[PDB]
Amino acid sequence: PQITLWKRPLVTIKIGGQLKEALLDTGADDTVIEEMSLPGRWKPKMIGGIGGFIKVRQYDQIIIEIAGHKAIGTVLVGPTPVNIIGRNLLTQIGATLNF
Amino acid sequence: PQITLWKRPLVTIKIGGQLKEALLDTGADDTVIEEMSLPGRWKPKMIGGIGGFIKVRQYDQIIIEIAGHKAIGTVLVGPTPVNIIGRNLLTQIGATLNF
Ligand SMILES: CC(C)CN(C[C@@H](O)[C@H](Cc1ccccc1)NC(=O)O[C@H]1CCOC1)S(=O)(=O)c1ccc(N)cc1
Ligand SMILES: [Cl-]
Ligand SMILES: [Cl-]
Ligand SMILES: [Cl-]
Ligand code: NA
Repeated sequence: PQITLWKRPLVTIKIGGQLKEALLDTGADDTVIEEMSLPGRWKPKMIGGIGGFIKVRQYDQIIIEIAGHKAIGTVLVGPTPVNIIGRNLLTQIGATLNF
Repeated sequence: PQITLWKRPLVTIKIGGQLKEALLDTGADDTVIEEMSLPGRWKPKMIGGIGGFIKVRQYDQIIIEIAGHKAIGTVLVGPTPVNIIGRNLLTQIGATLNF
């Protein structure tokens, strides 16, 4: 679709067999989701921005369906205020910002 | 333009006669720029980011150019990792997400 920016660009995602609402975020390097279980290995990471940093778990090679479009990549998991689809997965669904 | 997301969507902005680099950030409700001098009165605002809520200064009706596109709107000033062009100004310039 073409999504305007009058309101937050929220979509439904499917991750880890769960449905979640998430923000399509061109300002986020990497996808970060609220606490949930994911399979496989992980390693700790710190990410930061407005308000400072949080500690997350980095899981690689995770499949997320994003508004009906499947994509695989790294998913960070931790105490994010909002679920965020970042550039690492936006690229895979062919998302662009147009003006 | 059509901006892909393989790298950060950084553009040049012009504010206060000066060129600066800024990030086109669909996950940011608001535009926030690093400390600088802007004209007029300001009002307080709280904004939330990944690490928590912070206080910033809100300036209204500020002239700003974004990638050559003229805008006039609200600019926040405060402790910010990067200059952020958020949805208030992305909407002005006609930016949409597309996939
Ligand atoms: C600040 C940018 C440069 C980076 N962030 C993305 C931003 O879109 C961020 C997303 C968000 C929205 C609402 C609550 C919390 C976070 N919005 C944001 O702070 O909105 C403020 C600034 C003005 O308007 C309000 S991030 O969340 O720190 C981040 C960092 C690393 C990763 N991998 C993922 C996310
Ligand atoms: Cl990735
Ligand atoms: Cl591409
Ligand atoms: Cl505005
Ligand atoms: Na993995």
